[PDB]
Amino acid sequence: PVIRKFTKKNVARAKKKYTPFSKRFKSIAAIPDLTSLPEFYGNSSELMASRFENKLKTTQKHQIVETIFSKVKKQLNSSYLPARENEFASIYLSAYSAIESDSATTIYVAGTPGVGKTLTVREVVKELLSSSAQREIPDFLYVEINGLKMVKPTDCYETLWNKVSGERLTWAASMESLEFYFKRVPKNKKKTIVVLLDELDAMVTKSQDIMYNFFNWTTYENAKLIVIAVANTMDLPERQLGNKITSRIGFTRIMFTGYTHEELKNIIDLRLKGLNDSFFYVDTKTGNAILIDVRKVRLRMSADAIEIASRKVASVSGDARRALKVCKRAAEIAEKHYMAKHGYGYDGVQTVHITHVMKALNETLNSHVITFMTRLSFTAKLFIYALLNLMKKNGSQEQELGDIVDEIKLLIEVNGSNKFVMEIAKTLFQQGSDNISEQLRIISWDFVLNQLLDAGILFKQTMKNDRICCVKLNISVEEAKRAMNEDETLRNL
Amino acid sequence: ALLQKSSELVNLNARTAEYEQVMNFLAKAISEHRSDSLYITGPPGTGKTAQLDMIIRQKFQSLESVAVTSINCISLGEPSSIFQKIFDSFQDLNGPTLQIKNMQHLQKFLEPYHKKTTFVVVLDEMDRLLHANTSETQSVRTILELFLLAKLPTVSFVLIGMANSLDMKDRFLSRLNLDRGLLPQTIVFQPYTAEQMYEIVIQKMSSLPTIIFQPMAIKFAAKKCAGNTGDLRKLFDVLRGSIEIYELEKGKIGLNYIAKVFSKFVNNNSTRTRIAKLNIQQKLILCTIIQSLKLNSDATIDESFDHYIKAITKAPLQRNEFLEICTILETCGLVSIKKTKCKGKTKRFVDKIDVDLDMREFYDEMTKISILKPFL
Ligand SMILES: Nc1ncnc2c1ncn2[C@@H]1O[C@H](COP(=O)(O)OP(=O)(O)OP(O)(O)=S)[C@@H](O)[C@H]1O
Ligand SMILES: Nc1ncnc2c1ncn2[C@@H]1O[C@H](COP(=O)(O)OP(=O)(O)OP(O)(O)=S)[C@@H](O)[C@H]1O
Ligand SMILES: [Mg+2]
Ligand SMILES: [Mg+2]
Repeated sequence: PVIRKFTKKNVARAKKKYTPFSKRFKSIAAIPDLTSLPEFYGNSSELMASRFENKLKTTQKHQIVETIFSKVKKQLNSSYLPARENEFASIYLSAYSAIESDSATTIYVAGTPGVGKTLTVREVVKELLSSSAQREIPDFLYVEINGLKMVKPTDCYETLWNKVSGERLTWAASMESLEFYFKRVPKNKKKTIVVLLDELDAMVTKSQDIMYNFFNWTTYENAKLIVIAVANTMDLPERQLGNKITSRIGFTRIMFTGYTHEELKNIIDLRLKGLNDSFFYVDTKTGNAILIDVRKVRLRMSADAIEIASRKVASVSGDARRALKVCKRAAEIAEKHYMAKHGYGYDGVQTVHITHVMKALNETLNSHVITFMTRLSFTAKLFIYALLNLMKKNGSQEQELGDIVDEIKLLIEVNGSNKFVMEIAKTLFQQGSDNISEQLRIISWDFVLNQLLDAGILFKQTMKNDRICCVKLNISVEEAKRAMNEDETLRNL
Repeated sequence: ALLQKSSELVNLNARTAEYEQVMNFLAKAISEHRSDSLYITGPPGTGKTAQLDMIIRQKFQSLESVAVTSINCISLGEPSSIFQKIFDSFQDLNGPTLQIKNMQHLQKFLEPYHKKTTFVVVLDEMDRLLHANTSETQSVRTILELFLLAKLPTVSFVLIGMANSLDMKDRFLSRLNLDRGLLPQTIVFQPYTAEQMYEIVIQKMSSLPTIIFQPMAIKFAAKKCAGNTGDLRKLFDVLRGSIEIYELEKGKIGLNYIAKVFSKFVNNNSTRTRIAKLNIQQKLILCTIIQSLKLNSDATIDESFDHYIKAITKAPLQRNEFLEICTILETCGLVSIKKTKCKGKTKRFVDKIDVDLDMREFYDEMTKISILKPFL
């Protein structure tokens, strides 16, 4: 038949309809009551997610063994609170004064990552669902739009209209459908919907039209939506959104500030209230601890260890997740000590203390580049030394490679007295043998270029001439200076 | 529920200072003729959508025969889909094929087969469409193309323009400005004396008040909003927040919000600068970034750390402590560390440092610390 210019044999199209909600009936006066419709708002076939559930469950077998520290490493996972009250109260009031008043508000929260904003927002929505179950308010359909959980930044329309309506269209039909449903359909036939815009600064793409529409459907009188959009920087509509959309977002702008050391200590106290200073019935044979041969054991997650883990993480960025990561690494270190000391293996009291949590606090404050450039090869340290002493002559940070080569040759020829360098300068140029001429480059030159290029110490510009290819120290010069002073041979060479 | 019935955010209703001015630009809406060559272009939040709801809500009710439906310029993006959405008038079979080529194929559809009738559409947010094609090529071209008013028979097919904020108003060209259609009228709609506007919104009432808002606080709110451009939607989210912070005790309290959101964004330039820094190691490093600006504009964190061991060289310190203590100056909202182009010689990414506030109040912030005076 035809001979085609190229082929698209691996193409997969969804089953999604093109005609929007505006052309269902073509009668605005005869729109049916959308709330108690069979398909709308999740009233039919809501097993549409729980099809894949009996795939990742296999055998209920073989008697898994918990330990004395496996309990704390389970309670330090993702899961009143004395942390966020003046934010929870204002957000729940600002979202309750629109649920009761059939309004169209927009709340704006923001904060550096870890300050509990999505936790308080989801608890606000859980409490408002409890209020809807107590029937002091109307009910709503809850939609969470995560900014990064989607492959296309315009799929927000598709998932919002799908969650509202039970039908899935393409993204253009979904945005026209949502535009009609939020402009023209009267407030007697729509129950309200609350929208969580999780990680808003990932849908600003190329038009700002999604950011336009989700904050311009809320300026309408006939649309009962509440947008509780979270963010990652407080001045986001002053940096990357227009001033008109800044006026749309408005003036609420409730910031989730960082935590304090007292708040973080209270957080770890509530996380370990059920386990600290309690009693466990371990067995000498395995180690299987059970909370209320058999040994009654305490567990002192010490408050000084908690507060010295909390003060540093309260200083740096104040995150109630990084505090849990520190206090879980401490329990991991304790469990490793316990299992290695007792020979237990998988199938007195126990403590977590200051000089035991300092390893968990020091595991993320180590630059393993100095202990890398010390264990580097001699030719790689000689490369770094040639680059380091060319810098005092030049002052560019961007030395060529033909210069490094001649500087290495200069150092080897000008040190002809040292016993180490006369033993090594034969092998450095000829691999210790004859029937090999004196090479222009040292042996392992491309190897120690690449071993620093892949490691990110070195930084070479792309070109075909490996005499004028510039080379930069990507890490630093001060740490290279402090790493080249422990060699016993390069300290004089 | 008298506190919940004080809704100030979206409401049914320039009605503030230009009531005669809005009620004298609606002339030929009943005589079947062309009314006004106006272009609604003002600051973002003055009430262009507000007047253009009422200007058709007068002519909606029992329809001389008028059929009018409002749409927006939202799902266009490119100058491609301007004409299909307005074609739900008689829901014809044609529309996809014959219309979208040419102005004479829409001049073919300007004459009305079903009586004189009426059909005037209001394309909304029209500056959003013309912001493409990067010089003039098919968007500004379309604005110089769809403002022709060449043939004027007995046909009611006028279209008033809904232009947005003053982003590209003062950029023009002689084709856009020389006698073709609806050009030479543009008005700034800025609601000065918005105190009386709030008085109209509260006196148009369905929930009887007892203690009204104090007009000293109302005039203070109207003073502390209209300096930027005079946004009214910005001011509508202020008194609502004032009565929302009133309900958090269970003009004296409608002031700490602005004195709260002005101070919150401002924080303290020098008073809280060292206060939050309290640590000297969280203080002199900001001076290291100040000294890493008047030598190099590509301030790498290495360059912020090569400056570090050109100042303190007189318990060790690694780079991790410096780059994590810089996160505190990131967390407060002064410094910007992200990956940029890193121009230099090679063009791969690295960390940068940048500062935002002008060096006037920070230079007075060092007047108390005796060790941050030699580093300036
Ligand atoms: N006060 C708190 N109580 C309990 N857990 C908290 C608290 N604050 C933060 N968290 C932890 O943080 C998680 C909730 O995520 P959040 O940090 O609120 O989201 P976020 O702050 O937006 O972070 P990103 O940047 O969006 S990944 C929970 O799993 C908690 O373990
Ligand atoms: N006189 C008024 N009385 C009551 N509400 C008003 C009045 N003027 C404005 N508003 C409200 O404020 C909103 C401002 O309308 P817009 O004209 O859309 O604002 P805008 O600055 O023109 O934004 P654009 O057009 O996108 S640049 C209206 O939709 C009303 O909700
Ligand atoms: Mg989150
Ligand atoms: Mg508008």
